[PDB]
Amino acid sequence: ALYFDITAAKAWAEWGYFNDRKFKENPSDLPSAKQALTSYLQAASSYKNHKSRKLIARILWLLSLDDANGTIAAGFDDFKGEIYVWWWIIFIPQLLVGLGYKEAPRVQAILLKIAKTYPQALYFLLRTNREDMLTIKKN
Amino acid sequence: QYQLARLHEQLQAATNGGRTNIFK
Amino acid sequence: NSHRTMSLTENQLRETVQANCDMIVKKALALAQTPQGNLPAHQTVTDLIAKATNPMNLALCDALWMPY
Amino acid sequence: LPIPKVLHDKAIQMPQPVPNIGGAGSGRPTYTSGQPALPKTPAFQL
Amino acid sequence: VHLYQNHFRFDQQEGMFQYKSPTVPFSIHNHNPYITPSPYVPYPDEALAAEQERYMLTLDERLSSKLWEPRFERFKLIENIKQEHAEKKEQE
Amino acid sequence: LKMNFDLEIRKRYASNIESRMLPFCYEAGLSSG
Amino acid sequence: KPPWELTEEIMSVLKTAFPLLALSMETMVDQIQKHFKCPPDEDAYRLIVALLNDGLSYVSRMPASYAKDVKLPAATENNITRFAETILPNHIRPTFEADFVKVKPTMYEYIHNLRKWRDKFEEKLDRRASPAPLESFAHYSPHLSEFRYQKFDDVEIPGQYLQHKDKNQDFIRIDRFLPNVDLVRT
Repeated sequence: ALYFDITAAKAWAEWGYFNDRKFKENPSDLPSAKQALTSYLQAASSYKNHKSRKLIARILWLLSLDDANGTIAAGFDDFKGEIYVWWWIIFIPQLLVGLGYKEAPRVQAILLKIAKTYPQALYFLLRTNREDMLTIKKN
Repeated sequence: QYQLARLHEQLQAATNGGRTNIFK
Repeated sequence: NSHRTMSLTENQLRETVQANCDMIVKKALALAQTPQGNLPAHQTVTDLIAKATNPMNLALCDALWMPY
Repeated sequence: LPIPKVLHDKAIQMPQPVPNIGGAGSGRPTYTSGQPALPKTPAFQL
Repeated sequence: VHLYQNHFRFDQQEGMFQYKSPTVPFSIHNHNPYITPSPYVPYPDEALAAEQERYMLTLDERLSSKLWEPRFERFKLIENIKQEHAEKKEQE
Repeated sequence: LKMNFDLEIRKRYASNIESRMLPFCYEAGLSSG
Repeated sequence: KPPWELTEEIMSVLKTAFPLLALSMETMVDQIQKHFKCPPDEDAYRLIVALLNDGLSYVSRMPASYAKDVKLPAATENNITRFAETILPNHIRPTFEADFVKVKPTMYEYIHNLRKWRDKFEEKLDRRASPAPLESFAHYSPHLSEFRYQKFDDVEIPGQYLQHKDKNQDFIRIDRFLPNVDLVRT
Protein backbone atom coordinates (compact mmCIF):
# COMPACT_ATOMS: atom_id res chain seq x y z
CA ALA A 1 0.00 0.00 0.00
CA LEU A 2 2.83 2.40 0.84
CA TYR A 3 4.46 1.28 -2.42
CA PHE A 4 1.36 2.55 -4.26
CA ASP A 5 0.35 5.58 -2.19
CA ILE A 6 1.18 9.20 -3.03
CA THR A 7 -0.27 11.37 -0.23
CA ALA A 8 -1.77 8.70 2.06
CA ALA A 9 -1.07 9.47 5.71
CA LYS A 10 -3.31 6.60 6.84
CA ALA A 11 -0.88 3.95 5.59
CA TRP A 12 1.99 5.57 7.51
CA ALA A 13 -0.16 5.84 10.64
CA GLU A 14 -1.20 2.18 10.51
CA TRP A 15 2.38 1.03 9.91
CA GLY A 16 3.59 3.14 12.83
CA TYR A 17 0.91 1.77 15.14
CA PHE A 18 1.76 -1.78 14.06
CA ASN A 19 5.43 -1.19 14.87
CA ASP A 20 4.49 0.45 18.18
CA ARG A 21 2.43 -2.58 19.20
CA LYS A 22 5.25 -4.90 18.14
CA PHE A 23 7.72 -2.93 20.27
CA LYS A 24 5.30 -2.92 23.22
CA GLU A 25 4.80 -6.69 23.20
CA ASN A 26 8.57 -7.34 23.01
CA PRO A 27 10.49 -4.52 24.81
CA SER A 28 13.78 -5.33 23.07
CA ASP A 29 13.09 -4.64 19.36
CA LEU A 30 14.51 -1.15 19.01
CA PRO A 31 14.44 -1.21 15.16
CA SER A 32 10.65 -1.48 15.36
CA ALA A 33 10.57 1.62 17.57
CA LYS A 34 12.80 3.49 15.11
CA GLN A 35 10.56 2.53 12.20
CA ALA A 36 7.51 3.62 14.20
CA LEU A 37 9.11 7.00 14.91
CA THR A 38 9.94 7.52 11.23
CA SER A 39 6.42 6.50 10.16
CA TYR A 40 4.88 8.86 12.72
CA LEU A 41 7.02 11.72 11.41
CA GLN A 42 5.96 10.95 7.83
CA ALA A 43 2.27 10.76 8.77
CA ALA A 44 2.43 14.00 10.76
CA SER A 45 4.10 15.80 7.85
CA SER A 46 1.40 14.43 5.54
CA TYR A 47 -1.61 15.35 7.71
CA LYS A 48 -1.22 19.01 8.76
CA ASN A 49 -4.87 18.71 9.84
CA HIS A 50 -4.90 18.75 13.68
CA LYS A 51 -4.56 14.94 13.76
CA SER A 52 -0.77 15.29 14.06
CA ARG A 53 -0.90 16.04 17.80
CA LYS A 54 -1.48 12.40 18.76
CA LEU A 55 1.42 11.34 16.54
CA ILE A 56 3.61 14.00 18.15
CA ALA A 57 2.65 12.71 21.60
CA ARG A 58 3.56 9.17 20.55
CA ILE A 59 6.90 10.42 19.20
CA LEU A 60 7.65 12.20 22.48
CA TRP A 61 6.78 9.07 24.46
CA LEU A 62 9.02 6.94 22.21
CA LEU A 63 11.95 9.35 22.54
CA SER A 64 12.11 8.94 26.33
CA LEU A 65 12.52 5.13 26.08
CA ASP A 66 15.84 5.29 24.21
CA ASP A 67 19.19 3.75 25.15
CA ALA A 68 22.66 5.26 25.59
CA ASN A 69 23.49 4.84 21.89
CA GLY A 70 20.30 6.68 20.90
CA THR A 71 19.13 3.98 18.49
CA ILE A 72 15.49 5.11 18.62
CA ALA A 73 16.42 8.78 18.21
CA ALA A 74 17.62 8.25 14.64
CA GLY A 75 14.37 8.42 12.66
CA PHE A 76 14.96 12.17 12.63
CA ASP A 77 18.17 11.59 10.67
CA ASP A 78 16.41 8.91 8.59
CA PHE A 79 13.47 11.24 7.81
CA LYS A 80 13.54 13.85 5.03
CA GLY A 81 11.05 16.71 4.91
CA GLU A 82 9.73 19.66 6.87
CA ILE A 83 8.40 19.61 10.42
CA TYR A 84 5.49 22.12 10.58
CA VAL A 85 6.31 23.24 14.12
CA TRP A 86 2.87 24.83 14.55
CA TRP A 87 1.45 21.51 15.79
CA TRP A 88 4.26 21.15 18.37
CA ILE A 89 3.34 24.38 20.19
CA ILE A 90 0.97 22.74 22.69
CA PHE A 91 3.87 20.56 23.89
CA ILE A 92 6.31 23.37 24.77
CA PRO A 93 6.40 22.48 28.51
CA GLN A 94 7.32 18.88 27.70
CA LEU A 95 10.11 20.01 25.38
CA LEU A 96 11.43 22.43 28.00
CA VAL A 97 11.46 19.70 30.65
CA GLY A 98 13.04 17.17 28.27
CA LEU A 99 15.89 19.42 27.17
CA GLY A 100 17.60 18.26 30.38
CA TYR A 101 16.71 14.55 30.08
CA LYS A 102 18.83 12.42 27.76
CA GLU A 103 17.40 13.90 24.53
CA ALA A 104 18.34 17.58 24.63
CA PRO A 105 19.49 17.93 20.97
CA ARG A 106 16.27 16.65 19.40
CA VAL A 107 13.96 18.88 21.44
CA GLN A 108 16.37 21.82 21.13
CA ALA A 109 16.17 21.66 17.34
CA ILE A 110 12.38 21.99 17.49
CA LEU A 111 12.56 24.76 20.10
CA LEU A 112 15.03 26.69 17.93
CA LYS A 113 12.68 26.29 14.96
CA ILE A 114 9.78 27.62 17.06
CA ALA A 115 11.80 30.59 18.32
CA LYS A 116 12.23 31.85 14.74
CA THR A 117 8.54 31.55 13.76
CA TYR A 118 6.29 32.07 16.83
CA PRO A 119 8.27 34.07 19.42
CA GLN A 120 5.15 35.05 21.41
CA ALA A 121 4.22 31.39 21.94
CA LEU A 122 7.53 30.75 23.73
CA TYR A 123 8.83 33.96 25.33
CA PHE A 124 7.14 33.80 28.74
CA LEU A 125 7.70 30.09 29.36
CA LEU A 126 11.33 30.34 28.24
CA ARG A 127 11.90 33.32 30.55
CA THR A 128 10.39 31.50 33.54
CA ASN A 129 12.44 28.38 32.79
CA ARG A 130 15.63 30.44 32.54
CA GLU A 131 14.98 32.09 35.90
CA ASP A 132 14.19 28.73 37.51
CA MET A 133 17.38 27.12 36.21
CA LEU A 134 19.48 30.11 37.26
CA THR A 135 18.06 29.97 40.78
CA ILE A 136 18.43 26.19 41.11
CA LYS A 137 21.85 25.50 39.60
CA LYS A 138 23.83 28.43 41.04
CA ASN A 139 21.80 29.78 43.95
CA GLN B 1 -78.41 -6.95 23.88
CA TYR B 2 -75.95 -4.48 25.38
CA GLN B 3 -74.84 -7.02 27.99
CA LEU B 4 -74.37 -9.68 25.30
CA ALA B 5 -72.33 -7.30 23.14
CA ARG B 6 -70.13 -6.31 26.08
CA LEU B 7 -69.58 -9.96 27.03
CA HIS B 8 -68.69 -10.86 23.44
CA GLU B 9 -66.21 -7.98 23.25
CA GLN B 10 -64.62 -9.01 26.55
CA LEU B 11 -64.35 -12.66 25.49
CA GLN B 12 -62.84 -11.73 22.12
CA ALA B 13 -60.28 -9.54 23.88
CA ALA B 14 -59.44 -12.29 26.38
CA THR B 15 -59.10 -15.05 23.76
CA ASN B 16 -57.11 -12.87 21.32
CA GLY B 17 -59.87 -13.27 18.74
CA GLY B 18 -60.04 -17.06 18.91
CA ARG B 19 -56.27 -17.58 18.64
CA THR B 20 -55.94 -18.66 22.30
CA ASN B 21 -57.60 -21.51 24.20
CA ILE B 22 -58.17 -20.46 27.82
CA PHE B 23 -60.51 -23.34 28.73
CA LYS B 24 -57.87 -26.11 28.77
CA ASN C 1 11.13 14.26 45.22
CA SER C 2 11.82 10.88 46.83
CA HIS C 3 15.56 11.41 46.20
CA ARG C 4 15.74 7.64 45.79
CA THR C 5 15.88 6.90 42.04
CA MET C 6 19.61 6.15 41.81
CA SER C 7 18.87 4.11 38.67
CA LEU C 8 17.12 6.16 35.95
CA THR C 9 15.86 2.83 34.63
CA GLU C 10 13.74 2.85 31.47
CA ASN C 11 12.05 -0.47 32.31
CA GLN C 12 10.93 0.71 35.75
CA LEU C 13 9.46 3.92 34.33
CA ARG C 14 7.70 1.96 31.58
CA GLU C 15 6.14 -0.49 34.04
CA THR C 16 5.05 2.19 36.52
CA VAL C 17 3.52 4.39 33.80
CA GLN C 18 1.63 1.43 32.35
CA ALA C 19 0.31 0.37 35.76
CA ASN C 20 -0.92 3.84 36.71
CA CYS C 21 -2.56 4.42 33.33
CA ASP C 22 -4.25 1.02 33.66
CA MET C 23 -5.61 1.94 37.10
CA ILE C 24 -7.06 5.22 35.83
CA VAL C 25 -8.56 3.51 32.78
CA LYS C 26 -10.15 0.86 35.00
CA LYS C 27 -11.76 3.57 37.13
CA ALA C 28 -13.08 5.28 33.99
CA LEU C 29 -14.34 2.02 32.44
CA ALA C 30 -16.30 1.00 35.54
CA LEU C 31 -18.56 4.04 35.10
CA ALA C 32 -19.45 3.48 31.42
CA GLN C 33 -20.59 -0.15 31.77
CA THR C 34 -24.23 -1.25 31.71
CA PRO C 35 -25.63 -4.07 33.90
CA GLN C 36 -26.22 -7.60 32.69
CA GLY C 37 -29.74 -8.21 33.98
CA ASN C 38 -32.82 -5.97 33.83
CA LEU C 39 -31.23 -3.17 35.88
CA PRO C 40 -31.10 0.53 34.92
CA ALA C 41 -28.23 1.74 32.77
CA HIS C 42 -26.29 3.89 35.27
CA GLN C 43 -26.52 1.68 38.35
CA THR C 44 -22.84 2.02 39.31
CA VAL C 45 -23.23 5.80 39.54
CA THR C 46 -26.27 5.30 41.79
CA ASP C 47 -24.28 2.99 44.06
CA LEU C 48 -21.44 5.51 44.28
CA ILE C 49 -23.95 8.27 45.08
CA ALA C 50 -25.43 6.20 47.91
CA LYS C 51 -21.93 5.56 49.26
CA ALA C 52 -21.04 9.26 49.06
CA THR C 53 -24.28 10.38 50.76
CA ASN C 54 -24.19 7.80 53.57
CA PRO C 55 -23.99 9.69 56.92
CA MET C 56 -22.12 6.75 58.46
CA ASN C 57 -19.03 7.51 56.35
CA LEU C 58 -19.74 11.24 56.07
CA ALA C 59 -19.04 11.45 59.82
CA LEU C 60 -15.49 10.06 59.47
CA CYS C 61 -14.24 13.09 57.50
CA ASP C 62 -11.93 15.83 58.75
CA ALA C 63 -13.21 18.94 60.51
CA LEU C 64 -11.66 21.29 57.95
CA TRP C 65 -13.47 19.26 55.28
CA MET C 66 -16.82 20.29 56.82
CA PRO C 67 -18.86 17.16 55.95
CA TYR C 68 -22.06 18.97 56.99
CA LEU D 1 -38.94 34.68 -0.90
CA PRO D 2 -41.62 37.04 -2.24
CA ILE D 3 -42.99 39.51 0.30
CA PRO D 4 -46.32 40.93 -0.94
CA LYS D 5 -47.69 44.21 0.36
CA VAL D 6 -50.73 44.25 2.63
CA LEU D 7 -50.99 40.44 2.82
CA HIS D 8 -54.18 38.57 1.94
CA ASP D 9 -57.10 38.38 4.34
CA LYS D 10 -56.86 34.74 5.45
CA ALA D 11 -53.30 35.27 6.73
CA ILE D 12 -54.03 38.27 8.99
CA GLN D 13 -57.08 37.09 10.93
CA MET D 14 -57.06 36.87 14.71
CA PRO D 15 -56.77 33.31 16.09
CA GLN D 16 -59.92 31.56 17.27
CA PRO D 17 -60.34 28.73 19.82
CA VAL D 18 -59.79 25.30 18.30
CA PRO D 19 -60.59 21.73 19.46
CA ASN D 20 -58.19 18.83 19.91
CA ILE D 21 -58.05 16.63 16.80
CA GLY D 22 -55.92 13.64 15.87
CA GLY D 23 -57.55 10.67 17.59
CA ALA D 24 -54.68 10.01 20.01
CA GLY D 25 -56.34 11.52 23.09
CA SER D 26 -55.80 14.30 25.59
CA GLY D 27 -54.41 14.38 29.11
CA ARG D 28 -51.77 11.69 28.56
CA PRO D 29 -48.62 12.37 30.67
CA THR D 30 -46.21 11.18 27.96
CA TYR D 31 -43.49 12.79 25.83
CA THR D 32 -45.62 13.57 22.76
CA SER D 33 -46.13 17.14 21.54
CA GLY D 34 -48.12 17.22 18.29
CA GLN D 35 -50.05 22.60 18.96
CA PRO D 36 -52.58 25.20 17.78
CA ALA D 37 -52.15 28.90 18.42
CA LEU D 38 -55.24 29.06 20.67
CA PRO D 39 -56.71 25.90 22.21
CA LYS D 40 -60.22 26.03 23.62
CA THR D 41 -60.70 25.97 27.38
CA PRO D 42 -62.14 22.76 28.87
CA ALA D 43 -65.48 22.90 30.65
CA PHE D 44 -65.53 23.07 34.45
CA GLN D 45 -67.76 24.02 37.38
CA LEU D 46 -66.50 25.38 40.71
CA VAL E 1 -61.29 -21.29 38.25
CA HIS E 2 -59.21 -19.38 40.81
CA LEU E 3 -60.83 -16.79 43.08
CA TYR E 4 -59.09 -13.66 44.37
CA GLN E 5 -60.02 -10.47 46.23
CA ASN E 6 -61.53 -8.56 43.29
CA HIS E 7 -60.73 -10.67 40.20
CA PHE E 8 -60.72 -14.26 38.98
CA ARG E 9 -59.30 -16.26 36.09
CA PHE E 10 -59.32 -19.75 34.62
CA ASP E 11 -56.51 -22.21 35.29
CA GLN E 12 -54.86 -21.78 31.86
CA GLN E 13 -55.64 -18.06 31.52
CA GLU E 14 -52.93 -15.39 31.29
CA GLY E 15 -55.27 -12.52 32.17
CA MET E 16 -57.97 -11.80 34.75
CA PHE E 17 -61.71 -11.25 35.05
CA GLN E 18 -63.13 -8.66 37.43
CA TYR E 19 -66.29 -9.23 39.46
CA LYS E 20 -67.76 -5.97 38.11
CA SER E 21 -66.87 -6.82 34.50
CA PRO E 22 -69.29 -8.27 31.90
CA THR E 23 -45.06 4.21 50.99
CA VAL E 24 -46.92 7.50 50.51
CA PRO E 25 -48.00 6.84 46.90
CA PHE E 26 -47.05 9.52 44.36
CA SER E 27 -44.40 11.06 46.64
CA ILE E 28 -40.96 12.00 45.30
CA HIS E 29 -39.26 11.40 48.68
CA ASN E 30 -39.67 7.61 48.56
CA HIS E 31 -36.66 5.31 48.25
CA ASN E 32 -35.86 2.08 46.44
CA PRO E 33 -32.51 0.54 45.49
CA TYR E 34 -32.67 1.90 41.93
CA ILE E 35 -32.97 5.66 42.63
CA THR E 36 -30.95 8.17 44.73
CA PRO E 37 -32.16 9.11 48.22
CA SER E 38 -33.80 12.42 49.05
CA PRO E 39 -32.28 14.92 51.51
CA TYR E 40 -35.67 15.87 53.03
CA VAL E 41 -36.16 12.52 54.82
CA PRO E 42 -34.00 10.44 57.17
CA TYR E 43 -31.47 8.23 55.43
CA PRO E 44 -32.80 4.78 54.32
CA ASP E 45 -65.92 17.44 58.21
CA GLU E 46 -65.05 15.18 55.28
CA ALA E 47 -67.22 17.40 53.07
CA LEU E 48 -64.68 20.22 53.39
CA ALA E 49 -61.82 17.90 52.43
CA ALA E 50 -63.76 16.61 49.43
CA GLU E 51 -64.55 20.18 48.35
CA GLN E 52 -60.90 21.20 48.66
CA GLU E 53 -59.78 18.20 46.60
CA ARG E 54 -62.41 18.97 43.96
CA TYR E 55 -61.20 22.58 43.79
CA MET E 56 -57.58 21.43 43.51
CA LEU E 57 -58.39 19.05 40.62
CA THR E 58 -59.82 21.82 38.40
CA LEU E 59 -59.15 21.51 34.64
CA ASP E 60 -57.45 18.10 35.09
CA GLU E 61 -58.90 16.26 32.08
CA ARG E 62 -58.48 12.62 33.08
CA LEU E 63 -58.48 12.79 36.90
CA SER E 64 -61.32 15.27 37.49
CA SER E 65 -63.80 13.10 35.59
CA LYS E 66 -62.77 10.01 37.57
CA LEU E 67 -63.03 11.91 40.86
CA TRP E 68 -60.04 0.87 35.10
CA GLU E 69 -59.87 -2.59 33.51
CA PRO E 70 -56.94 -2.83 31.07
CA ARG E 71 -57.17 -5.27 28.17
CA PHE E 72 -53.93 -4.72 26.18
CA GLU E 73 -55.69 -4.45 22.82
CA ARG E 74 -52.97 -2.30 21.22
CA PHE E 75 -50.25 -4.68 22.42
CA LYS E 76 -52.11 -7.67 20.99
CA LEU E 77 -52.67 -5.80 17.72
CA ILE E 78 -48.95 -5.03 17.43
CA GLU E 79 -48.12 -8.69 18.10
CA ASN E 80 -50.57 -9.82 15.41
CA ILE E 81 -49.22 -7.31 12.87
CA LYS E 82 -45.62 -8.34 13.53
CA GLN E 83 -46.47 -12.04 13.25
CA GLU E 84 -48.31 -11.47 9.96
CA HIS E 85 -45.40 -9.44 8.56
CA ALA E 86 -42.89 -12.12 9.56
CA GLU E 87 -45.06 -14.83 7.99
CA LYS E 88 -45.32 -12.83 4.76
CA LYS E 89 -41.56 -12.26 4.68
CA GLU E 90 -40.94 -15.98 5.20
CA GLN E 91 -42.58 -16.71 1.84
CA GLU E 92 -40.18 -14.43 -0.06
CA LEU F 1 -56.03 5.35 2.57
CA LYS F 2 -59.20 4.47 4.48
CA MET F 3 -61.04 4.83 7.79
CA ASN F 4 -61.80 1.97 10.18
CA PHE F 5 -65.51 2.66 10.50
CA ASP F 6 -66.04 -0.42 12.70
CA LEU F 7 -63.83 0.85 15.55
CA GLU F 8 -66.05 3.88 16.22
CA ILE F 9 -69.40 2.07 16.11
CA ARG F 10 -68.38 -0.23 18.97
CA LYS F 11 -68.20 2.76 21.35
CA ARG F 12 -72.01 2.70 21.57
CA TYR F 13 -71.61 -0.09 24.15
CA ALA F 14 -69.04 1.80 26.25
CA SER F 15 -73.80 14.61 26.38
CA ASN F 16 -75.19 11.08 26.44
CA ILE F 17 -77.22 11.64 23.26
CA GLU F 18 -74.13 13.07 21.56
CA SER F 19 -72.20 9.97 22.64
CA ARG F 20 -74.80 7.63 21.14
CA MET F 21 -75.27 9.70 17.96
CA LEU F 22 -71.92 9.18 16.23
CA PRO F 23 -72.00 5.35 16.13
CA PHE F 24 -75.44 5.58 14.51
CA CYS F 25 -74.14 8.04 11.91
CA TYR F 26 -71.12 5.89 11.05
CA GLU F 27 -73.20 2.70 10.88
CA ALA F 28 -75.63 4.21 8.36
CA GLY F 29 -72.79 5.54 6.20
CA LEU F 30 -72.65 9.24 7.11
CA SER F 31 -68.91 9.86 6.99
CA SER F 32 -69.51 13.55 7.72
CA GLY F 33 -71.29 12.71 10.98
CA LYS G 1 25.82 20.61 28.36
CA PRO G 2 23.96 22.12 31.31
CA PRO G 3 20.31 22.94 30.55
CA TRP G 4 20.80 26.66 31.19
CA GLU G 5 23.33 26.91 28.35
CA LEU G 6 20.77 25.48 25.92
CA THR G 7 18.12 27.82 27.33
CA GLU G 8 20.44 30.79 26.82
CA GLU G 9 21.18 29.70 23.25
CA ILE G 10 17.44 29.50 22.51
CA MET G 11 16.92 32.92 24.10
CA SER G 12 19.76 34.44 22.05
CA VAL G 13 18.32 33.05 18.82
CA LEU G 14 14.89 34.38 19.83
CA LYS G 15 16.34 37.83 20.57
CA THR G 16 18.45 38.20 17.41
CA ALA G 17 15.19 37.98 15.44
CA PHE G 18 12.35 40.22 16.62
CA PRO G 19 14.42 42.64 18.75
CA LEU G 20 11.72 45.30 19.13
CA LEU G 21 8.99 42.78 19.98
CA ALA G 22 11.24 41.15 22.58
CA LEU G 23 12.03 44.57 24.07
CA SER G 24 8.33 45.45 24.33
CA MET G 25 7.40 42.13 25.96
CA GLU G 26 10.30 42.39 28.41
CA THR G 27 9.35 45.94 29.43
CA MET G 28 5.70 44.98 29.96
CA VAL G 29 6.65 41.99 32.11
CA ASP G 30 9.09 44.08 34.15
CA GLN G 31 6.46 46.74 34.89
CA ILE G 32 3.86 44.15 35.92
CA GLN G 33 6.41 42.44 38.15
CA LYS G 34 7.55 45.67 39.79
CA HIS G 35 4.25 47.40 40.55
CA PHE G 36 1.88 44.53 41.49
CA LYS G 37 3.22 43.02 44.73
CA CYS G 38 1.31 42.71 47.99
CA PRO G 39 1.55 45.38 50.71
CA PRO G 40 2.64 44.31 54.21
CA ASP G 41 -0.90 44.12 55.62
CA GLU G 42 -1.93 41.42 53.15
CA ASP G 43 1.25 39.47 53.93
CA ALA G 44 0.40 39.58 57.63
CA TYR G 45 -3.16 38.43 56.94
CA ARG G 46 -1.97 35.55 54.75
CA LEU G 47 0.57 34.34 57.30
CA ILE G 48 -1.91 34.60 60.19
CA VAL G 49 -4.43 32.50 58.26
CA ALA G 50 -1.77 29.92 57.43
CA LEU G 51 -0.69 29.64 61.07
CA LEU G 52 -4.28 29.28 62.28
CA ASN G 53 -5.01 26.54 59.74
CA ASP G 54 -1.83 24.68 60.69
CA GLY G 55 -2.76 24.84 64.37
CA LEU G 56 -6.28 23.56 63.71
CA SER G 57 -4.92 20.69 61.61
CA TYR G 58 -2.44 19.75 64.34
CA VAL G 59 -5.15 19.75 67.00
CA SER G 60 -7.35 17.59 64.78
CA ARG G 61 -4.59 15.05 64.09
CA MET G 62 -3.54 14.74 67.76
CA PRO G 63 -6.53 15.33 70.06
CA ALA G 64 -6.21 15.75 73.86
CA SER G 65 -3.93 18.75 73.17
CA TYR G 66 -6.90 21.17 73.25
CA ALA G 67 -6.92 21.12 77.06
CA LYS G 68 -5.87 24.17 79.08
CA ASP G 69 -2.64 22.48 80.26
CA VAL G 70 -0.79 21.47 77.08
CA LYS G 71 2.05 23.92 76.38
CA LEU G 72 2.22 24.44 72.61
CA PRO G 73 4.11 21.29 71.52
CA ALA G 74 5.52 20.60 68.01
CA ALA G 75 8.16 23.35 68.42
CA THR G 76 5.96 25.95 66.72
CA GLU G 77 7.66 28.52 68.96
CA ASN G 78 10.44 28.79 66.37
CA ASN G 79 7.97 29.63 63.61
CA ILE G 80 6.08 32.08 65.82
CA THR G 81 9.21 33.94 66.91
CA ARG G 82 10.64 34.03 63.38
CA PHE G 83 7.37 35.43 62.03
CA ALA G 84 7.23 38.02 64.81
CA GLU G 85 10.85 39.00 64.16
CA THR G 86 11.48 39.19 60.42
CA ILE G 87 8.02 39.20 58.78
CA LEU G 88 6.26 42.12 60.45
CA PRO G 89 6.26 45.92 60.12
CA ASN G 90 7.62 47.92 63.03
CA HIS G 91 4.14 49.33 63.70
CA ILE G 92 2.58 46.04 64.90
CA ARG G 93 5.65 44.07 66.02
CA PRO G 94 5.46 45.03 69.74
CA THR G 95 1.84 43.89 70.06
CA PHE G 96 2.43 40.57 68.30
CA GLU G 97 5.49 39.99 70.48
CA ALA G 98 3.57 40.75 73.68
CA ASP G 99 0.75 38.46 72.53
CA PHE G 100 2.69 35.44 71.23
CA VAL G 101 6.45 35.62 71.83
CA LYS G 102 5.80 35.33 75.56
CA VAL G 103 5.44 31.85 77.08
CA LYS G 104 1.96 32.71 78.37
CA PRO G 105 -0.36 31.10 75.78
CA THR G 106 -1.27 27.44 75.57
CA MET G 107 -2.89 25.89 72.49
CA TYR G 108 -6.28 27.23 73.61
CA GLU G 109 -4.99 30.79 73.98
CA TYR G 110 -2.88 30.34 70.84
CA ILE G 111 -5.96 29.63 68.73
CA HIS G 112 -8.00 32.33 70.49
CA ASN G 113 -5.43 35.04 69.75
CA LEU G 114 -4.96 33.84 66.17
CA ARG G 115 -8.71 34.08 65.59
CA LYS G 116 -8.82 37.61 67.01
CA TRP G 117 -5.94 38.76 64.79
CA ARG G 118 -7.54 37.17 61.72
CA ASP G 119 -10.81 38.97 62.42
CA LYS G 120 -9.01 42.30 62.78
CA PHE G 121 -7.11 41.90 59.51
CA GLU G 122 -10.19 40.73 57.58
CA GLU G 123 -12.16 43.76 58.74
CA LYS G 124 -9.27 46.08 57.88
CA LEU G 125 -8.84 44.69 54.36
CA ASP G 126 -12.59 44.74 53.67
CA ARG G 127 -13.00 48.52 54.13
CA ARG G 128 -10.45 49.77 51.57
CA ALA G 129 -11.40 51.87 48.55
CA SER G 130 -11.36 48.95 46.14
CA PRO G 131 -11.31 50.69 42.72
CA ALA G 132 -7.80 52.14 42.54
CA PRO G 133 -6.42 54.31 39.71
CA LEU G 134 -3.96 52.53 37.44
CA GLU G 135 -1.72 55.62 37.33
CA SER G 136 -1.05 55.16 41.07
CA PHE G 137 0.90 51.92 40.46
CA ALA G 138 3.98 53.71 39.14
CA HIS G 139 6.16 56.83 39.23
CA TYR G 140 5.33 57.81 35.63
CA SER G 141 2.63 55.21 34.82
CA PRO G 142 4.27 53.01 32.15
CA HIS G 143 1.19 50.76 31.95
CA LEU G 144 -1.44 53.50 31.86
CA SER G 145 0.03 56.73 30.56
CA GLU G 146 2.20 55.39 27.80
CA PHE G 147 1.76 51.74 26.78
CA ARG G 148 0.19 52.63 23.42
CA TYR G 149 2.83 55.34 22.86
CA GLN G 150 6.10 53.68 23.98
CA LYS G 151 5.85 50.20 22.44
CA PHE G 152 8.00 49.29 19.45
CA ASP G 153 5.82 46.39 18.24
CA ASP G 154 2.37 44.85 18.58
CA VAL G 155 1.79 42.46 21.49
CA GLU G 156 -0.92 39.80 21.69
CA ILE G 157 -3.11 39.24 24.74
CA PRO G 158 -1.35 36.40 26.60
CA GLY G 159 -2.73 32.88 26.77
CA GLN G 160 -4.03 32.38 23.21
CA TYR G 161 -1.44 29.72 22.29
CA LEU G 162 -2.77 27.28 24.92
CA GLN G 163 -5.92 26.67 22.84
CA HIS G 164 -6.40 24.05 20.12
CA LYS G 165 -6.48 26.16 16.95
CA ASP G 166 -4.98 25.75 13.48
CA LYS G 167 -3.69 29.29 12.87
CA ASN G 168 -2.84 32.49 14.75
CA GLN G 169 -3.98 34.98 12.09
CA ASP G 170 -7.04 35.93 14.18
CA PHE G 171 -5.36 36.44 17.58
CA ILE G 172 -6.39 39.51 19.58
CA ARG G 173 -3.82 42.26 20.10
CA ILE G 174 -3.45 44.44 23.19
CA ASP G 175 -4.98 47.88 22.65
CA ARG G 176 -5.07 49.41 26.13
CA PHE G 177 -5.15 48.79 29.87
CA LEU G 178 -8.28 50.03 31.62
CA PRO G 179 -7.61 52.82 34.15
CA ASN G 180 -9.32 51.15 37.16
CA VAL G 181 -8.04 48.26 39.29
CA ASP G 182 -10.03 46.12 41.73
CA LEU G 183 -8.82 44.97 45.14
CA VAL G 184 -10.05 41.45 45.92
CA ARG G 185 -9.76 39.46 49.16
CA THR G 186 -10.07 35.68 49.07
